[PDB]
Amino acid sequence: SLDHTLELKIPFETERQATIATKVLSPDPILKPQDFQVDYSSEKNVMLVQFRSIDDRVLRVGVSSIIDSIKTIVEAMDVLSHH
Amino acid sequence: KLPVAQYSAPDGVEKSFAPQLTYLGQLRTQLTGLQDDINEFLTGRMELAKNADEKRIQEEINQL
Repeated sequence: SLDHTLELKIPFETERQATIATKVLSPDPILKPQDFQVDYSSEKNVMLVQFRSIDDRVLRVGVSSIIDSIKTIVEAMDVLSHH
Repeated sequence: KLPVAQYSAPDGVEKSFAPQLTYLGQLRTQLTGLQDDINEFLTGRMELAKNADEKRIQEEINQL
């Protein structure tokens, strides 16, 4: 059962930003679907990412990698937002 | 408001995380803050779980 759970709520400046980030995110984990699952979405300006996993080690590997993608986007919306 | 995370585990543990430069610039760092937090926290749990060989022993004999 996938009972090791972690949600990550990330605030952008606005709903559009949030929305676009989730489109762009497109994850694709190395981890088995049986062992690890992720759900992304956005509500207003917040991005919701919900992880579900077998145990803490799986969780750790999967969550860091995602966070990495996210940052990449925040980095990219940073440079664009300012020109 | 900042980025945040909230953790739950089947053994009754619940954990909450929470940590010029631009808004999103700051956001990006806070996220390495959190990424860290989370990575420390989970290894620490994996460590405590650790702290089997015998099990790997009984099988063998079984087959011998």
